Amino acid sequence: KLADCQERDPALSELYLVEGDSAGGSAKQGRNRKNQAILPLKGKILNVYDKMLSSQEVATLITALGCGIGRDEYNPDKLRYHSIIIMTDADVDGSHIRTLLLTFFYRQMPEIVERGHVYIAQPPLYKVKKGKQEQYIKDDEAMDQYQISIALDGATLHTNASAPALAGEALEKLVSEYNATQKMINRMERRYPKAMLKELIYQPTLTEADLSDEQTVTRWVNALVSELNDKEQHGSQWKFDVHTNAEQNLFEPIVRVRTHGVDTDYPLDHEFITGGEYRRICTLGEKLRGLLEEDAFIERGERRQPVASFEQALDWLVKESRRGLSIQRYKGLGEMNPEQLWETTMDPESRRMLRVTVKDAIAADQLFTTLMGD
Amino acid sequence: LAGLPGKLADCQERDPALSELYLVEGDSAGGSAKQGRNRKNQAILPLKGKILNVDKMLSSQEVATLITALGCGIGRDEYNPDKLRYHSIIIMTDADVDGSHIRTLLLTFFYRQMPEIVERGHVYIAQPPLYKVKKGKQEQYIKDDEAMDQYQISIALDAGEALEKLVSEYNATQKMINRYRRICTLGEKSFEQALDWLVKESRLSIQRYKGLGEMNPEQLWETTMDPESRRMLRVTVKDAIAADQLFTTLM
Amino acid sequence: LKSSYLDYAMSVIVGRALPDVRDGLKPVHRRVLYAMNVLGNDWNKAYKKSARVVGDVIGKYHPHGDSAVYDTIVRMAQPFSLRYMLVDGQGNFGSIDGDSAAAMRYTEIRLAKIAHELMADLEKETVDFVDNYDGTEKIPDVMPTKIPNLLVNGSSGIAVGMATNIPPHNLTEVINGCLAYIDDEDISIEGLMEHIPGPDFPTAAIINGRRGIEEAYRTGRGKVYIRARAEVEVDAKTGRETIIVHEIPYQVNKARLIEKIAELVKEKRVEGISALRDESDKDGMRIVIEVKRDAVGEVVLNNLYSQTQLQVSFGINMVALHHGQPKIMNLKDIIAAFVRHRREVVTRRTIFELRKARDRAHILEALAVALANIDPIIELIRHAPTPAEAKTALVANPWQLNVAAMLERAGDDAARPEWLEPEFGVDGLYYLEQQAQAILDLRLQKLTGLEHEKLLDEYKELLDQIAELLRILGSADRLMEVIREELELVREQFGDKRRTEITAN
Amino acid sequence: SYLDYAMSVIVGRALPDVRDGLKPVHRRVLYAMNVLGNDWNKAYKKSARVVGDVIGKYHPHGDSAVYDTIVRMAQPFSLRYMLVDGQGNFGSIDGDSAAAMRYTEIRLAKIAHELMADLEKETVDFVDNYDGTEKIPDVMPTKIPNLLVNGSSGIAVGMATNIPPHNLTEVINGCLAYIDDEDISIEGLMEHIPGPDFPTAAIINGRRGIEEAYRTGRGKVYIRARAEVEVDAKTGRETIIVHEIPYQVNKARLIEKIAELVKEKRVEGISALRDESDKDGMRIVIEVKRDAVGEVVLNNLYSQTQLQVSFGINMVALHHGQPKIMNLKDIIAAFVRHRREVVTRRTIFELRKARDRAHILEALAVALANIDPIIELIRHAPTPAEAKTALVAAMLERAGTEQQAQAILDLRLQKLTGLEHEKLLDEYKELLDQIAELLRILGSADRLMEVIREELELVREQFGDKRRTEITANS
Amino acid sequence: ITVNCPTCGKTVVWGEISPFRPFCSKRCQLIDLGEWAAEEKRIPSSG
Amino acid sequence: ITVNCPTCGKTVVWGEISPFRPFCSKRCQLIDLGEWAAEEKRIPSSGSDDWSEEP
Ligand SMILES: [Zn+2]
Ligand SMILES: [Zn+2]
Ligand SMILES: [Zn+2]
Repeated sequence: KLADCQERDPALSELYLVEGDSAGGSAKQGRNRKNQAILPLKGKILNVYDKMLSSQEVATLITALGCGIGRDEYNPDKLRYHSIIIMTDADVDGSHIRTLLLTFFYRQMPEIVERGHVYIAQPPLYKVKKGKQEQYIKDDEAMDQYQISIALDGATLHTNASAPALAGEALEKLVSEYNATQKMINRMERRYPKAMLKELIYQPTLTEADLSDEQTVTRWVNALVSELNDKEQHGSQWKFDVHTNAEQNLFEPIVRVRTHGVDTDYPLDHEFITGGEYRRICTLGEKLRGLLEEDAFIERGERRQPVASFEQALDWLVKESRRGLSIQRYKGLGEMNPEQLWETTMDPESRRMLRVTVKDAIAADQLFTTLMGD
Repeated sequence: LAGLPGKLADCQERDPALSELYLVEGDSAGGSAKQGRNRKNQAILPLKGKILNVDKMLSSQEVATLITALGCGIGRDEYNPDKLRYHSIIIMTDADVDGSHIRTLLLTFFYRQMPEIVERGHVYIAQPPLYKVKKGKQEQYIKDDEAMDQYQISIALDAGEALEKLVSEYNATQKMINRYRRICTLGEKSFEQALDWLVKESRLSIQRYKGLGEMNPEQLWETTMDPESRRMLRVTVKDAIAADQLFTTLM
Repeated sequence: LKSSYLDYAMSVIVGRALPDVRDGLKPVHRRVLYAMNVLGNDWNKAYKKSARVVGDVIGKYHPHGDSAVYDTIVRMAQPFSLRYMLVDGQGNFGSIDGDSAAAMRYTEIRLAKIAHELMADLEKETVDFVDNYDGTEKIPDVMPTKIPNLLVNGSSGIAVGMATNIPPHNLTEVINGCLAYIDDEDISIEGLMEHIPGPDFPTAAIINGRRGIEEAYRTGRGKVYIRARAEVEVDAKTGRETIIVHEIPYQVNKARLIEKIAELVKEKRVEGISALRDESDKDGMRIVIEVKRDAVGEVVLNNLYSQTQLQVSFGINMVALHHGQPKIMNLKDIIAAFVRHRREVVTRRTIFELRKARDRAHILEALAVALANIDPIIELIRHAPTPAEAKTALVANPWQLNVAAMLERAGDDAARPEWLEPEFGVDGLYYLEQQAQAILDLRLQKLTGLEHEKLLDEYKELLDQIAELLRILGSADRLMEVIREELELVREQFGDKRRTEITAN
Repeated sequence: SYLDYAMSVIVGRALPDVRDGLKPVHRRVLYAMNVLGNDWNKAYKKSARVVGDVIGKYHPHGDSAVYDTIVRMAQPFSLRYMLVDGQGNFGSIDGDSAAAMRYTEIRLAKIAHELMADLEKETVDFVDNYDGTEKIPDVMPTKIPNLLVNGSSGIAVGMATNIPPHNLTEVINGCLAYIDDEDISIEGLMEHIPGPDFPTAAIINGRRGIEEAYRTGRGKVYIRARAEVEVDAKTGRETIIVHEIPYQVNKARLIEKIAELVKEKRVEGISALRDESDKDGMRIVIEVKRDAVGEVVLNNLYSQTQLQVSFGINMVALHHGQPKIMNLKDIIAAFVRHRREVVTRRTIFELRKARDRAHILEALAVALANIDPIIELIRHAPTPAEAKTALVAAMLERAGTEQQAQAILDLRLQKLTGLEHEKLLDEYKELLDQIAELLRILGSADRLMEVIREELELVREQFGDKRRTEITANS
Repeated sequence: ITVNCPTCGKTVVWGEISPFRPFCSKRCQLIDLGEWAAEEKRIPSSG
Repeated sequence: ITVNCPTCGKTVVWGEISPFRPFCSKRCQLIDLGEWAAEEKRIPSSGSDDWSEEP
């Protein structure tokens, strides 16, 4: 539990702070001697149960950091490492080690955070492996992009009979619009049911000019709730109604559903129709139900299957991609070998790293107080 | 100290000769004993073995309570038979490595600082049943492998009394095999075919006890605390010296 | 300002330290129980050693070397901690004094009956599962319970920003209150309280004052005082009084109480105690306190109420997770959320049962028409060396139809799988791979004459079943009737005398 | 009496068993992994899974023992030949702790699978666990002399042990040399087994100790680091870098002790001490004052620092249940005869299994002949029990129960295809070839030992590696 | 942009007004330091 | 019948000839008592369940 270093030039070197039980042996046996210096610390100290950060450890840490305590004695020319990678597990356990490190900084060396010297480590959330292929993707974003990437890798849409099959950048654009729009629909699940909004993209549009009439709106909502009724799987009945407005004689649809017993209403007001959310919903709408016909085919690589709709298509695509491989979400650094830790989170060429703002340290302190307050 | 409330579950009976104390392994039979006993005649002191630094030891809080609870003096010179609070003291512990350590040390404290309490025969070891057999509407507790064997053959039968004599003779000869004219009479006189058919016709649920903390309070009570159907051995000075031998062997 | 991370931490911590109101369990409870369910450690099946359950649990759902697991397993077994125990334990499971339970390799355990009622229809797609720490196992997010549990066994825990402290209640009474809710939604708290006067304690004891109880059930929060059932007995010959205590408030430690009394008489903060003894044995709890010649029994008693936990204040704070967030909720809210759960539970249950009976109908029909069409299929499969070829030959040709009459006779439109596409099945022409495999894997022991009859009768049975299931999903009132008879069964199964007294003022 | 019994229990719990050189813990861990299907060809499993079941089934006490044991079987610096492949942080020679039981992933090594081959064939005896609901193998049916190969160490006070690890190929060659001729000389074995080979590379200083150890069963032999000393060519100064260090020595504690000795003036002439060990290779740098001599510093360190350490070798292990001291030849012999019993048992099992399978296959093929005659007969009686009560040729003659009728009844229609006839026929004939070969093996012990030799050749070929430690003798 | 002093609780405005931010005086700062030394900055979690 | 003094090792013999059995002198007897009181009396741990997370 003491540091090590190699290069004396502070700008050229860096200092990791790593928990001793998760990434002590990892960092030591996987470090690059030249520029990297690590400190092993233990984030649970015996008391008599288990809890805190050590006084001896604290002194060692201050010495390793190297430059002074408080704003007064700070001395930029005596800081020994200009990048100080808090590489700690980041569940609540780890988060605490990290926090103590950030809080202590914030109070006793605010400069080192203010001058942006304190960067934090970020390991890969995920690891993917199909047969031969093994690869690391850093967040959920790259995980989604990868997911769709292999979902569309060598596959195409046959819309009407056997017609000009859709694929390449066009299919990627369509799917992209679809997933983004379904993110919008995901968000809305608090206001309206999701299935109703997906059928809102498949059913035809409903302009305000249509709201100026009644029979068309009633026809529309009737077709919607009927489609929802027959396509229902979970045993939830859908009905409808149209409330009457006194001024300007406009009409607005209402979707009633008996979900378990809970008969609930869902009105569709004018501002919703004009807003813009429904506009995106309707753009993707046109683009897609204007399209698949029948007797249509989705196929990827070698295999094929006929498909009633887009949904069935994309679902069959992800099913076809997921068939071979499985995936791991990396929760701890102790899950990785020194070689992996190096290739993933430590290599100065491959590593994703986060620089902390004073507001970050302040947040860590508010967390520390709140927790210490209990 | 004066007050043994909170650490000792004393009995009603104040007259020591009529009452008994139970030195039990705390993390073993403590709570069970404190719920199975008879409050009239039985007091209970739970004990543990502490771990500090790098093992098992009898703690200061406890020795003071133990000594206080016993009431007699410390050292052969100080011993006082009239101060003594109980005539019967039971060391109810498991037989494992820590169960041996708590007990033996118990004797060792006794051998060195209260040797008279061992020589007067006041201290009694407690012996629990080793076997519980439940065919599976009923069950019985069996004390020793001897009684277990006799039970086992007596039921293995379900031929005459002469068959009992014959199987006892055969068992004697097999014991001789494990360890002349006897063996010759057998050799002149298969057998194991019928015997093993008997074995398959007999064998139920067999249970071997390894600890006291397998038994329910009522079970512990019925099996080795209730004055009726109990079993205990009066330790000699030789047993205490053997305990001190074990201690000095392990330091 | 509470930031994004901060609230994360606050969310996971609480989510671990408070229960969902539906099953009234924290993660570790559920994990231990469900692990005992997977392990088939049932109530009428023989005991298992506390160790195995613990090992399974550490391996699958709780990968820490924590006595947490065995401590949870234990608490569930102790009569003096759970009103209605979820674990049938044999061996030495500790004591109210604070004595520890025996090593986890000695003590044996098996779920209690009420535990099985806590996980009844678990395999019937009744409630969501979720991934374990390595993703190779699933664990129930909620339990399809048939018992209130939250109200019945109570919940206690301390967390980052809030804590919950709900007392346990008598099951009989709580079920009654549930029934009264169902029959009377829109009911009133004063009304529910007609069935549940207040909390019930395994220890027993007494509760002093109803005002706190009432305020609690109305608001969610209220302080109520639990007094011990102590008694003063006067010996007739000498006149020498001797207190005696028979029960003590919930969660109070016997040893710490007795030590506190001894400390109190040593410091001379309370006087008039000649002796202090713990005579508790197999007959039950008793604590004997002997009043001196000088003193008055009742006075000593009231002092022992004033300066000890022989009377203690239980603070009721009914917080629980409503959906994924924590929320303070009054008694009606709780019963209401139990019941919603029942509506969702039994509905999902009936949809699963539905799918099952429909698949069984499809396959049984296949087996029927196979029994009718036995010789030509034996021949056709006879000729084909490859099973796949025989299969394709089976599917390629529809076949004909005592078998047919009842197919037509006992058909609605539906016994069909909801997944069946229109083309397959029955013009008096069977349009038929699944079923082809179902008969390709048919045993020879079945070709006896009356096995058909058995399969027919079974088909009629399944038809009656799907009839009752459809009937149960069709009418919400019927669903409620089923739930009422279920709860009635529950309170007929386990119903316990009130254990704790309630006296006003 | 009782003390003696406790005496014995301790010996039984702190000493290996010569057939596999494993303590109860090791065996229970490995077997738990086995039954868990924690294979080398299948993906990793979190350590927590294994431990967990170890605690639940076999060893229920604390994770402390059971995950540590697993961690040991994974470190390259702890075991010569590893028994556990572990992905994740599994600690450092500097004494760094392996990651949480939650984080680390493990799976049996290929070698470890070779340790448990032919287990299901009733090869070795099983015995009860605490609860009594499960059976645990008393000994492993290993095809490896992993006792000699991985060594051991004795916890126990009184009898204790310190067998060192050896090179696979060398011990296999020695075993084959023992197979060729019984009563083989010890020195004839030292021709095949030059001495112990440590997982860490190092130098062994005295072979007299090695000799006495192999012969007596006990001895003392010195392990010596591979320190290297070196000048900077044009600077006219020296620096010592150690490159390897003795078995079971912390590099961190070593360098710490060096710092101590320097601080206490007990060792003089060191200008700078540094640990430049990394992934490319271990290296400990000990820069030399000008006033001093590198080599003399290097010998002063050898003396008081743990750069060189006295390894006291002792070979107490369990034979027939009793703790005995053994020769190289004694251990090798025990291993061999163990393998004899192994091959015998498993071949008997294979024989019986093949006999039963051929019996069933016969009945099945009869059913494939007596199809139509049977189908009607079985159709008549409405009850399968009553119909059961109612219940090619050339080759059986050429190549030569109610439960059979049950095995016929419990047969699928998928089995009545034209191909299954030929399938079961070929399987039958192949099974006759098999029982012929098995009887041929049981009959001649020479062929048995020859196949044993074949398997050992397989072992020395597949898993065998180079020698890591150097052996110098200069007296 | 004001921050509360983690030692005494007095509000100190961020900015160069005070050289001891986030502390109000150096005595508060040093106190906090000694606390960090005396192992009194601990975070206790249970269950 | 002589058994060694468990404090100093002074071989003293059983019987009334020694009033401090099995000690030779009372001071040693008292010292042993103090050790028991001081928890000086231990038995080293064997290589019976310990939980890694627990204390
Ligand atoms: Zn955490
Ligand atoms: Zn201040
Ligand atoms: Zn002496």
